[PDB]
Amino acid sequence: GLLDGKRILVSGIITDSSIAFHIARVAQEQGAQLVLTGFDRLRLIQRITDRLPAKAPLLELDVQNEEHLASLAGRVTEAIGAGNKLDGVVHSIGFMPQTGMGINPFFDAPYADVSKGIHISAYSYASMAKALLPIMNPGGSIVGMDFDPSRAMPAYNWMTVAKSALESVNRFVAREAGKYGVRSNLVAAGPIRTLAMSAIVGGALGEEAGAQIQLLEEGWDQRAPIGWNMKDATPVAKTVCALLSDWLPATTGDIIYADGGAHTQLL
Amino acid sequence: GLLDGKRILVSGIITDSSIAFHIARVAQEQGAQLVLTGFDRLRLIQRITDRLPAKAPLLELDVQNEEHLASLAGRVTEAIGAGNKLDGVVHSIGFMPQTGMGINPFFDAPYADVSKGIHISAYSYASMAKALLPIMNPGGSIVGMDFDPSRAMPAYNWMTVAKSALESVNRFVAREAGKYGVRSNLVAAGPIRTLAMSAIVGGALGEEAGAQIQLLEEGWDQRAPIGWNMKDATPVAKTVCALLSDWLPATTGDIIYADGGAHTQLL
Amino acid sequence: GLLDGKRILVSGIITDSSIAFHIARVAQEQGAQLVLTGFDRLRLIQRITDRLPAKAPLLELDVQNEEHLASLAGRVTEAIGAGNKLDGVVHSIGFMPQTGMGINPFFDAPYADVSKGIHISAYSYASMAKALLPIMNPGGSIVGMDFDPSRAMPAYNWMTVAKSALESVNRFVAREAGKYGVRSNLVAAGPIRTLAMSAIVGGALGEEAGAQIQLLEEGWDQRAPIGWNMKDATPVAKTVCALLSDWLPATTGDIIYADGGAHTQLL
Amino acid sequence: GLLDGKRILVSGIITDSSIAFHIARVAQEQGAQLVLTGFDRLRLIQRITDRLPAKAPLLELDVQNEEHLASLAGRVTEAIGAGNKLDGVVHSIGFMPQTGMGINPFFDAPYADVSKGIHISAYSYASMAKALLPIMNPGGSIVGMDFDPSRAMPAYNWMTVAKSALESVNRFVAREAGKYGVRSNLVAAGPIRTLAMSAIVGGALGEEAGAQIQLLEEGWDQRAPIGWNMKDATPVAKTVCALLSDWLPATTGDIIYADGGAHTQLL
Ligand SMILES: NC(=O)c1ccc[n+]([C@@H]2O[C@H](COP(=O)([O-])OP(=O)(O)OC[C@H]3O[C@@H](n4cnc5c(N)ncnc54)[C@H](O)[C@@H]3O)[C@@H](O)[C@H]2O)c1
Ligand SMILES: NC(=O)c1ccc[n+]([C@@H]2O[C@H](COP(=O)([O-])OP(=O)(O)OC[C@H]3O[C@@H](n4cnc5c(N)ncnc54)[C@H](O)[C@@H]3O)[C@@H](O)[C@H]2O)c1
Ligand SMILES: NC(=O)c1ccc[n+]([C@@H]2O[C@H](COP(=O)([O-])OP(=O)(O)OC[C@H]3O[C@@H](n4cnc5c(N)ncnc54)[C@H](O)[C@@H]3O)[C@@H](O)[C@H]2O)c1
Ligand SMILES: NC(=O)c1ccc[n+]([C@@H]2O[C@H](COP(=O)([O-])OP(=O)(O)OC[C@H]3O[C@@H](n4cnc5c(N)ncnc54)[C@H](O)[C@@H]3O)[C@@H](O)[C@H]2O)c1
Ligand SMILES: CCCCCCc1ccc(Oc2ccccc2C#N)c(O)c1
Ligand SMILES: CCCCCCc1ccc(Oc2ccccc2C#N)c(O)c1
Ligand SMILES: CCCCCCc1ccc(Oc2ccccc2C#N)c(O)c1
Ligand SMILES: CCCCCCc1ccc(Oc2ccccc2C#N)c(O)c1
Repeated sequence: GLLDGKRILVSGIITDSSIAFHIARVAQEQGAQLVLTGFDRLRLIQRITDRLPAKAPLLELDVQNEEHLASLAGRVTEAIGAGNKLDGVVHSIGFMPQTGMGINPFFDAPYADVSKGIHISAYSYASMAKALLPIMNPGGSIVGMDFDPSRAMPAYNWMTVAKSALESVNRFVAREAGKYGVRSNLVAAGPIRTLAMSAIVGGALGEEAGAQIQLLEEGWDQRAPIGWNMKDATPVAKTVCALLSDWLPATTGDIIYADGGAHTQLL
Repeated sequence: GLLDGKRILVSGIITDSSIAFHIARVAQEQGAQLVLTGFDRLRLIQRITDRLPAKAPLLELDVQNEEHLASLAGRVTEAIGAGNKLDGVVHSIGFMPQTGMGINPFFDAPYADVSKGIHISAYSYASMAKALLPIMNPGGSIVGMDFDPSRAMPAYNWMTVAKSALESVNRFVAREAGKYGVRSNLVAAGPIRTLAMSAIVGGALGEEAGAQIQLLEEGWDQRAPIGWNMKDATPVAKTVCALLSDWLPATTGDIIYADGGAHTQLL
Repeated sequence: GLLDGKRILVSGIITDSSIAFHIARVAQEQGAQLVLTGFDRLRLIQRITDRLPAKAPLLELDVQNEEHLASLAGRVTEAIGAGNKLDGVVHSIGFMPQTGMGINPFFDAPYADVSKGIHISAYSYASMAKALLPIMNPGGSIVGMDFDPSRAMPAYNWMTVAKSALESVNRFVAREAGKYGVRSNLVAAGPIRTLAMSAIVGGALGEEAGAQIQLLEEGWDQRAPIGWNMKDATPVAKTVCALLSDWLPATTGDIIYADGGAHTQLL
Repeated sequence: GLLDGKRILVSGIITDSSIAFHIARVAQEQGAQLVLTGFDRLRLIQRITDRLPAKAPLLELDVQNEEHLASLAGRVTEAIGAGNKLDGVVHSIGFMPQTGMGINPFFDAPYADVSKGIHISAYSYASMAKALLPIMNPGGSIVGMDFDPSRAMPAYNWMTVAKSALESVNRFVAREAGKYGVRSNLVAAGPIRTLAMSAIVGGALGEEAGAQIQLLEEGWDQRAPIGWNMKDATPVAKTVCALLSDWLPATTGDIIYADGGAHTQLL
């Protein structure tokens, strides 16, 4: 097993399409012992997490909630047992109010909405690192999920800004994590048919932004030298497990692109 | 005159060291007619703006204030006269609470503070574009001030994240501005001895972060193939005027580095 | 005049569509005194250079030719007069054998051909800097022409590799040039209908690479927030003159994108 | 074993410090069956390759030699047996004449020398891909070794240009490789004490370039959030094996930084 003997916390499962679900599945297949965290609808998440290869504790974590964050290391320790620490942490979380995305004009998003999006999508990467680094082993790994925001694009709007902020946060988390002998990296994935995406795609069913999204998806597979299948989160899940393993031990503050190589090609 | 006949709004003057003061000075020398905006201490700003080569209207603008933003185009029109529009807009504004910078630990900044910093330093670039694009001429230019956040560094901390967000915002502002035939770009300047910097440098007088800042300054001039003088904002002011002119007409969504070429050299 | 009183050498004129022709035209309109250099068909070039706003000396320069390079500073000095030096130098030169481009398979280009292309397109930027820096004034400017090679693309093939090398050469030329108080930068232009392009486009009239090139052109104007007109070299010529002026005095080793902002947008 | 059952060709072994030696060692520990290639001093290389965990065929390959390249797939097939194909290929090869590096002035390198360096260090990545892709399995992986050339630096000089070219070549190799279901990536390593480096460091023992190299090494470990040990090629070897494995299946045309995260930090 790639992750045999490792204890890994995975946030972000909401459906069986969640990138986090597939990260969790592949990690368990590779021998990892998981602790899962979920937001809002815990009973629902439990039903999904029951479909994984193996049992795992499920803890509540709303990254907006300072009490949840303050108690997290303690609750995790209770789950994995005193004297044990985490080897990995996966941040697979994001949010942006509907005003900040889709067909909504970029200029019409109130800062209150943008700020909430940045809180959950970017700042919380630092929040989770702050909470969990004190219970991580040397050689450990923190991984977050990114969508390449180096260029602007239709529809993604303020989430692009939140991802740009996340990339910057990741470089600073790496400075802190290094003191614990821990790496911090992001995986920039290509588009995957998840609940999050269905909210975006669904919000523009018939408008120009919806058409633009479909064009972006077609262009992605065309540009990717090895192609890109939006229906398959496995290549992304494997990439996250690679960073969680001991096989990328000199990479930190960085971004690994699991996108079919699309970002390396203009056309 | 490089900017002969152009009407240009300049935000961000607070002292005679302000990058905005030097942008304003050089622009007037090149024939521009200015409208200035100021925050908080208007009487003080007036005293400084009296030391410019020419007279210019001074309007109050707190970019946190939705009423100030909603009335800005109207107030500007009153200043420059009905039937007239702006050819340029300079955003030279930034803020980050003390908890988000200096020697303060990266993990100890409350999101309330980070959010305020991002509001003023990044979101407000979009706010100003939204307010002013309806009164800009085709061929016009919006310019904001940046500090290269591509890599993490000591002390700059959450302001780095705010600049990463600003770069992303600028790429989206360019999409909107293009509909008006208007360009949007940032100037990434090297370090300049201003009031803002004095707040940072001063906040660490004797701590490791203070030493790190001095090291960064020495490294900057060393790396710059043409050198770098932190005591001189003129090269930066000229670069902004270049983007405000008609001489970079095919550049938008972009970043021009006025940093002595330091970002192009490793050592 | 933007370049009033400046003495500027411009290489690369071959037809009235040459980017160099338009750089030369705009520079003269802005008061520059030019020295032109030409390759191979000097009588032909003379006929074109006669259509510029003002007269200018024309010197032969084959950048492959070590004797031409060794005598260049001397020949230029003879042209502009003893005691006078250059304020600017424009490298607007490129070449790649047909085996290295178009529909030709990437793997089928012999190194002898690739090497010749890199010699003329990249190494010669250093050659010209070496020859001319000893006769340049402090505050001077060297500018070369680039086509963004950060990502691979159809048809451009080995020329992309040559441009990647040129970008690297430019960063090293900046180190040397800085000793003379001289800047070195590239302008990355979007596609322009020139003789060079006609050789590429023409070499694939009816093949997949030809179709791919047309798609790239359509995508360019779509992505550019201010649009892109391939029939108009003026915005590019103005950008080069901006770098030749005193208005970008803190930029060196760098690349300015005159591409309608296309490189800042994914779609 | 990470690479259990995979057949992998590894070029570039010359001493027990060679990055390729450590790639080969770690790959064998992970169950790979290797084919090694060597240049010039085959008896010497044999003596070193005898110190690996397991036996492996050693074939002669001078990447300058068109006959060696034309016969390589045939010779490899003879080594691994008819009906068998390669799963991996490692390019760990570089060369630059002494005129192109060290204390030698950048402008004094003859193109004949630069061209030879680019041939071996960059073009040959395409040469090896061309020769070996016809005998690679789908899901296969080609990996080359890089040193981040995004910025100029002392001493590395024309090798920096060769690496910039290599990065561009890699993006085009990925386009070709994708047709075979094969990935192509580079690993950008931090500095490692090898024979190659000893040639550079040794060539400046007492000159400014030698001092600059020592400063670069100290700065590297300082900037790396997890530190950097130039005496240890293992983290780099593991990173290459990660790309050779099935665990980064959606990454191609790309660069993975095994540098302690140094390239993500300014200071
Ligand atoms: N689906 C894609 O195409 C794609 C591509 C690149 C990157 N990503 C990123 O991958 C990650 C997961 O996205 P996904 O596509 O699997 O979507 P998803 O809908 O399956 O999962 C997103 C998760 O965010 C969690 N979340 C939202 N608010 C939270 C809060 N206040 N506290 C704690 N958790 C909260 C949700 O509960 C949910 O489980 C995100 O960072 C996303 O931006 C997705
Ligand atoms: N000084 C440097 O080294 C340096 C380097 C690169 C970029 N910058 C950027 O240049 C710009 C100007 O900085 P400066 O160095 O001239 O500092 P400065 O102190 O001289 O000016 C900063 C301005 O921000 C304005 N501001 C703060 N909050 C505001 C609000 N709520 N509404 C409207 N205005 C507000 C201030 O009133 C002030 O005039 C900033 O974006 C800064 O980050 C500075
Ligand atoms: N046309 C575009 O779309 C475009 C876009 C971006 C960058 N560029 C670059 O702009 C520059 C000029 O290209 P252009 O489009 O105006 O093409 P052009 O055909 O009008 O000019 C190219 C020049 O290269 C010169 N040249 C070729 N070999 C030479 C040698 N051995 N010695 C001296 N000069 C030599 C030619 O004589 C010619 O004048 C090149 O570097 C090119 O790659 C062109
Ligand atoms: N050592 C470092 O610090 C470092 C850092 C980043 C990247 N790299 C890269 O790693 C790779 C290997 O370098 P290394 O440090 O292990 O040095 P090395 O001296 O141990 O190996 C370099 C190899 O190049 C081979 N080579 C040279 N000319 C050849 C030719 N004509 N045909 C076939 N092979 C030839 C040599 O025989 C040798 O085995 C290179 O691409 C190098 O640039 C090294
Ligand atoms: C123009 C867009 C086309 C391709 C989109 C790929 C993509 C899909 C879903 C993503 O997830 C979120 C998106 C927005 C808000 C919250 C989340 C979360 N969690 C993501 O980040 C990127
Ligand atoms: C590690 C740092 C060393 C060099 C710093 C250069 C620099 C100085 C001042 C700057 O201005 C601000 C900084 C923080 C918060 C608000 C503003 C404002 N306005 C800036 O953005 C960058
Ligand atoms: C896929 C391509 C589509 C757009 C191309 C834009 C473009 C056109 C012409 C160019 O000039 C050359 C090209 C090749 C060889 C020599 C020269 C020269 N001189 C260039 O560099 C870039
Ligand atoms: C300023 C430099 C300090 C750090 C250097 C790291 C480094 C060391 C050795 C390298 O290998 C070569 C270098 C030159 C020519 C051939 C090869 C080969 N093979 C390399 O690419 C990079």
